Amino acid sequence: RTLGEVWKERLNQMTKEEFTRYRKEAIIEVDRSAAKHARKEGNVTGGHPVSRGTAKLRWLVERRFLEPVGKVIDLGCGRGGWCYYMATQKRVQEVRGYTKGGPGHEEPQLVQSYGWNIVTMKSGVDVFYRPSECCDTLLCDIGESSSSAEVEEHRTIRVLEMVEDWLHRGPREFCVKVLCPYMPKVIEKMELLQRRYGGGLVRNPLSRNSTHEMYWVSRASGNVVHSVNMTSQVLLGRMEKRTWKGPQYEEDVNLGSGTRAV
Ligand SMILES: Nc1ncnc2c1ncn2[C@@H]1O[C@H](CSCC[C@H](N)C(=O)O)[C@@H](O)[C@H]1O
Repeated sequence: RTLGEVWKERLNQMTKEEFTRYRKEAIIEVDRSAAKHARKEGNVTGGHPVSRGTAKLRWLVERRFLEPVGKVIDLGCGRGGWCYYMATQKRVQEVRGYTKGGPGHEEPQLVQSYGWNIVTMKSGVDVFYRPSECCDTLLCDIGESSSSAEVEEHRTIRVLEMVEDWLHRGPREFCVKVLCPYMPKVIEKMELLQRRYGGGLVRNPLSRNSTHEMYWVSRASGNVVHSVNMTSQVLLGRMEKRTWKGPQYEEDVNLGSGTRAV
């Protein structure tokens, strides 16, 4: 049994109240309050991000785990927090996103933060059937969670196979969400995917403890197994913390407004 597995066995035996407590413990969280009430007054020029997403992506680019350049393609962009954010990046001159859409899933939200003009979001597109395009930096935040790990291991290997095909950039940029990185199939796939496209797994501190996801980013490295086991330790440790502090709230990002020339 991998340490990630005991982590799932444990998680699933918790209660609603202990569950809801565990997930947001000691993690970093942004204050959505402002954006929430900006949406109501129909304020699409406040510079407010459309989701908790953008903030997650920023934390990553800001540590230099990647450097978004040229045409940007986003897989499963939902509201568009990764797209609106990229449109505020120096070397990015076009953002394109694709999402499921339809009942149950989100629909891209059209706002006017800094650079919106450069982004095009198309909904009603199931990425697992869509043939590949050319992009300088690719992104993907897909991974439908389940109470079963065998199931996560699959939905992941699928995504990974869906990604490797879009991977025909050059010494390019990418950030891809890995739903279940602890099951052997995903570790064998990663190990190999690493040998071809470099990069590495990264646990994003903005994630909730109720998920073992990690981000394979082009500008990172490190023995995969090692990378995923360290995290498991963390998630396992946050369950037995005698003293419980809630989540730490950092300020939510502000993209600005207006358009970017030409
Ligand atoms: N096959 C598929 N194709 C496209 N999007 C998919 C998909 N399966 C799941 N998704 C999408 O996965 C998204 C994960 S949420 C990602 C949120 C995004 N970074 C933001 O900032 O808003 C959901 O919005 C869902 O619609």
